[PDB]
Amino acid sequence: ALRAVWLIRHEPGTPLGGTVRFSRRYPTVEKRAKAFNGMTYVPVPEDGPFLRALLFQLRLLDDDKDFMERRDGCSRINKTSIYGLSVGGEELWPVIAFLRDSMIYASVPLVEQALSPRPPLISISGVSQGLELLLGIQDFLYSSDLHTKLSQLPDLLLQACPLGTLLDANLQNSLNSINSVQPQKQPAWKVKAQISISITETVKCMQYGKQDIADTWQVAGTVACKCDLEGVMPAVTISLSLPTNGSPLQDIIVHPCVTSLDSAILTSSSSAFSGPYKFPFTPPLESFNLCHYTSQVPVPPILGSYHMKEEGVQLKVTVNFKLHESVRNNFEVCEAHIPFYNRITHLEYKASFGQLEVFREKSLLVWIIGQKFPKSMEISLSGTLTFGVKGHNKQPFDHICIGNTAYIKLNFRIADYTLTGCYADQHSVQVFASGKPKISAYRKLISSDYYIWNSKAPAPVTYASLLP
Amino acid sequence: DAWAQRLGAFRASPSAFMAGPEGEDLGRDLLSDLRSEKLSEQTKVSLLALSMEYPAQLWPDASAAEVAATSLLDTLVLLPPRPSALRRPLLLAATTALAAGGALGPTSGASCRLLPLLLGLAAGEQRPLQATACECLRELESCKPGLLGGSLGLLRGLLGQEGPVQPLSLLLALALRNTLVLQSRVGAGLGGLLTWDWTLVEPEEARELRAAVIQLLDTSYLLTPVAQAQLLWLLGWALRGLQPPALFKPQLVRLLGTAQLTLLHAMLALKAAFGEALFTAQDEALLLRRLTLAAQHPALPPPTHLFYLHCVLSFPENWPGPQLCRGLLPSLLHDPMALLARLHLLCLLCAEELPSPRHYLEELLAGLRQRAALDGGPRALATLCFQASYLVACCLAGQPTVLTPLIHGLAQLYQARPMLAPHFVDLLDQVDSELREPLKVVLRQVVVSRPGRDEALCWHLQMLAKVADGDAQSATLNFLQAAAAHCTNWDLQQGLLRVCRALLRAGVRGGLVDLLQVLARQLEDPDGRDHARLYYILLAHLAAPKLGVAL
Repeated sequence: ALRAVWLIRHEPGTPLGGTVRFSRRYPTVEKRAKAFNGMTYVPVPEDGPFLRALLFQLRLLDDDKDFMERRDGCSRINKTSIYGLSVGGEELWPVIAFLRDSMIYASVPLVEQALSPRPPLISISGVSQGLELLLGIQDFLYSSDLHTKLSQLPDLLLQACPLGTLLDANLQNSLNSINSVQPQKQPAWKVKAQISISITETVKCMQYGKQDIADTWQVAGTVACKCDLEGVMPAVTISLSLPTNGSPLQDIIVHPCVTSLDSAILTSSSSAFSGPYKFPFTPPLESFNLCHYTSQVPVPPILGSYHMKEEGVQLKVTVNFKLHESVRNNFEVCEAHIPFYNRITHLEYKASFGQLEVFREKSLLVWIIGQKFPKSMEISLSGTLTFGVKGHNKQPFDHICIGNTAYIKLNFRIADYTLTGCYADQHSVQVFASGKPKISAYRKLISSDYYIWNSKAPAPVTYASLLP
Repeated sequence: DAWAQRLGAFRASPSAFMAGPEGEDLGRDLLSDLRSEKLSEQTKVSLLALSMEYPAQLWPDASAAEVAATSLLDTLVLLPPRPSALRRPLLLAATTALAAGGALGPTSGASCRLLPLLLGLAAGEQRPLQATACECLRELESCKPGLLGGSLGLLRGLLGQEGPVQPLSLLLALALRNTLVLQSRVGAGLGGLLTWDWTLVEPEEARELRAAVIQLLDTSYLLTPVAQAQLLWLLGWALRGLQPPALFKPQLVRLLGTAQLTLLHAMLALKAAFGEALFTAQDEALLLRRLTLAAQHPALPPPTHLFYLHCVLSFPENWPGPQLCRGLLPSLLHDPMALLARLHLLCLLCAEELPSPRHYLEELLAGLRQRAALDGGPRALATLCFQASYLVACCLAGQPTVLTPLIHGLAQLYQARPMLAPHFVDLLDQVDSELREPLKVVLRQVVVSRPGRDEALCWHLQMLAKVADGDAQSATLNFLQAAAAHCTNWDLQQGLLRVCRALLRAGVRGGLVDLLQVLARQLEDPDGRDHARLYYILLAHLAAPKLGVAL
């Protein structure tokens, strides 16, 4: 049971910081707060003071202050996204917030006990409820329409949170139920079997390449499906055919609508069988994800290196790559961008393949390798980058790149070739119903974080990487 | 624009406009034109939405609230018999006014006319109206305990009949909890409640309640995750002391295979309330593993990660290994606010002291220091370093082996980056004495090591004031004497006498009769010189206690 909800778009530079698009207060819950809290009650302020305080605490409003001990103090540690606001000489508690793509989301829930000792957050249901509603709004607004989505929001959530208690957290469902008008226990989030499983395995790899230090790669994957079929209770559970060379499923977690996860999925953390993939679901009007899997394969797909001998102003980046044979030689965008944090005036380069176009800022020369690596599978750049006046703040200041330490930011992508081996199968359909599954499977590859870490310089290291 | 400009000044500030001259009759007008025909659909909708949103600002007194209740009820009954869009919002607005005005009660005509109406309507835009009425009834029952405990038999019988699953389910669950608590408080039980009373404001039951819980669980398959969480939370409240939980065991075990932010918290609070009755000795291990996994799983946003990172540390034990500590231990690939959620794990692991956890802690804190020393970065980096230092200091006051490197690193970090003066002052003002003293010594040594010709003097003097005592006299006096010539602005000229006042409070007597003298005689601003004169007089002419009582 919340007390109020917000959506404040992030507006840098504006003294107010933004323009509220949603401010609904439920006063039944405020009277309940009086009755429950008692002597520890602190009222909910108006929109203006709330915005000021929340932007102050979120460190999003004029962070140039030298030191504010109410925010930057060594004694006020925020290990969770449930902040505690201080409005009108009263410590408001608890207040939730998070930021993504310049869109803030907030709420103040209800606690059914006195606040004289701050109750542990492993007890207040309202924190979880506020967070989940805010996440649902975030998914709805920026799903994929500039203002027709933000205009209908006040008429949207009222159908979902009328009087301080939520009903459904999917705002698309509020839109479906409001714009468009169930004698059985049909799920409360639902208003020719075709399924569009868009698997996506992003290969992030701090490859490093030392002796004791392990080469750190891990692939983040997901499955987005939908049993968007007619009937009463159609059954379509799809099978993904990882080969014998491929490993079983790894790092499985599921959707809120999903039924459960197998005891192996609980065990196999960071049955071990390639089949039969029996994944219970509940046919949604949403897009059910029967699992999100981060599969492992021992073979890295791409290997790399980097030396930058700081011979004065000679950042000779003698790079050297290694395209494993398992990678198909057709890259949609293999832009091996090479940002130059903490440092091109004179591109005295020697490009083996593809142009090294210094960009107009002359700060980071994004060497576009282009589409395919040479037959030598190696680029190089012995560029006498005679940089001019030393840029100390103009250049992109990245702290994970200091001195001779850096790595090439390869923003490389690939269509329908990832590092896992996903292959959805349809001929093995077993179900207690009948139908024709139109399983439009797919895949992809993205550079989540592919830093070919310079082995001629120190690199940040995780825990198990140094562990033998 | 009849009412748009009218509501603009109110939704700009409710309490400000309602305290103005025009807001005295605002509620009067709004109640008046409720049954009117000159107001279009949109104006009525907007006015009724405001009547929803702020029932506390226009009808404060109980009598006014009752009058508004009867007026709204009248205009709701007297509506034209054509399909329109004022049916549900009117009932909900009347419910809001009655509930938040405090005028609700069995001994009032307005409540006695509203409650049967909502009961009949919700009993069964028909479906949206029924849902809205059911929500209104449940909310009213929440306001006054037992207020809606009249038609429990009706819902029990008609569970398979018309009526949406979620509203009747939630209302039934809330009514069960409130009624059973009240009646058992009296000393009796349901007493046939399974088949509109107002007296609650002031064996077979086991089987009936078992039927109730199985029915609720069966109907909960349609419940959305958020409402499901609150249902299970309140049910775990109710049935902790008042049939085994093996009825709900399959559902709970299945739901723990998820990672949604609400079902996980429902499971966590269910185990933290029910305790160790249903939890196995090893099921706690699987739950801990999954919470730790979800604290760093890429497929989830940062908020879920940090929520479960806070949940794991304060995880509720049933009956009060290293690999789990290696699935969440901090790294430098962690965004600033997700490491401090993981620093306690490393302090716990390294307290009882694979590279040596002290070595990894040294490398991690060294990376944080190197980030902090980078001139030109944001303050988040320094804040990270100092919060991490505080957590380790409080957690590891008692092992000099890991603490000597920490003290040395902090001293070097101060030497590299003098702009971090306030952070150290706060840390010294918080940490316990076992760490307050050696760090004080080493940081004093660092600050007084330089001759005193730097441009960071305005940052040195703050630590000097925050640490000066009677241990190392001559070095401090020499450093301060050298720094006297490098103070041209009032800020440093006040930090310096802050140092002298700290010495004052410490009690040092000899030589200070010359350090304070030279400061008073050789500064720039008159105010600092007078400050020094006063403090020098206080030290020279006071006995030891009277200075603490008269200075």
